[PDB]
Amino acid sequence: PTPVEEAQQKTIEAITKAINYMAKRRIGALLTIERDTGMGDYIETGIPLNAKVSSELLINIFIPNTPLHDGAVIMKNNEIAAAACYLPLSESPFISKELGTRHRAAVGISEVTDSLTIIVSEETGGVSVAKNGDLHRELTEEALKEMLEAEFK
Amino acid sequence: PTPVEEAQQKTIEAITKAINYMAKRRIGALLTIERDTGMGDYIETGIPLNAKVSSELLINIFIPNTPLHDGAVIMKNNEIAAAACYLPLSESPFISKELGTRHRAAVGISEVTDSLTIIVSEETGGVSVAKNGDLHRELTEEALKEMLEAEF
Ligand SMILES: O=C1CCc2ccccc2N1
Ligand SMILES: O=C1CCc2ccccc2N1
Ligand SMILES: [Mg+2]
Repeated sequence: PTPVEEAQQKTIEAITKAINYMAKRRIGALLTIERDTGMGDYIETGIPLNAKVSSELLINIFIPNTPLHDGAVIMKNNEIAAAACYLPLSESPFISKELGTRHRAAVGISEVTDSLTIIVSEETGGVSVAKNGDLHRELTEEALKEMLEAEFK
Repeated sequence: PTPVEEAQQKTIEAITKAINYMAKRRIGALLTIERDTGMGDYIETGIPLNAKVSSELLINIFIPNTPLHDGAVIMKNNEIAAAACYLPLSESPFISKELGTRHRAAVGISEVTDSLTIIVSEETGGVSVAKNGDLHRELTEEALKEMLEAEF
């Protein structure tokens, strides 16, 4: 592997480890990975971090009833750009009706960007991904990893 | 004021807001501010963040029973360099016997650096500072802010 490839895999591993912990504890989480469409306008609504990715920091951000847990983490250029960011709520009538604003925010940003958003449900610990206006629900660890690898390829 | 001075004031405001929040809730915390003696050896023992300072991130770091809460946060200027860092434990006999490892780690790093370390006690909520081998306990909000402003 090359340095860039090793860094991308390290980030994927850090994300999957954090998602796994939050799924087990049913910690709600919203993590958007910026791609070609710039999301500076949304990054600026949150608390600036520009931090190195780690599973530890991702977990610490989303602990319930803490300053940073409300809103989205947005990643950009292999860093955590900001936390507690606003994302637009989808008005799509085709999202499962049992899901709340976290999933609607993920779908909403995916309607106006090429980003990939990961959601952990606080009700079930289920893991889903929003891209292109669609929500892919009930993902296994292997399925999330495949989506992250496809996105970065 | 220069941009450097304004940035320093924002970082002091972030630190004091976080310390005040944690003291009221008995959230133990250990926060070392690097000065002219470089702390790279200790930064490298923790989880790298290299993050912009905010009161929110400082609070989130120290929440009990989380990955980042055990060990020291080390700050470099206006960044949180790393969390969950090792610091050496002082053997000074002038550390109150009831105090635990966070206070002994703070005095310990203060004996081999010119850093300023802030400690929040999870037992009492008391705020203390270690500097040059001495621990100063039970600081008021005003006293802590004045110490930080004097440190910059
Ligand atoms: O209030 C709280 C604090 C801690 C926590 C951890 C994991 C899931 C839910 C909670 N709720
Ligand atoms: O992406 C992921 C992360 C790990 C995980 C654990 C348990 C159920 C589903 C998942 N999916
Ligand atoms: Mg006194």
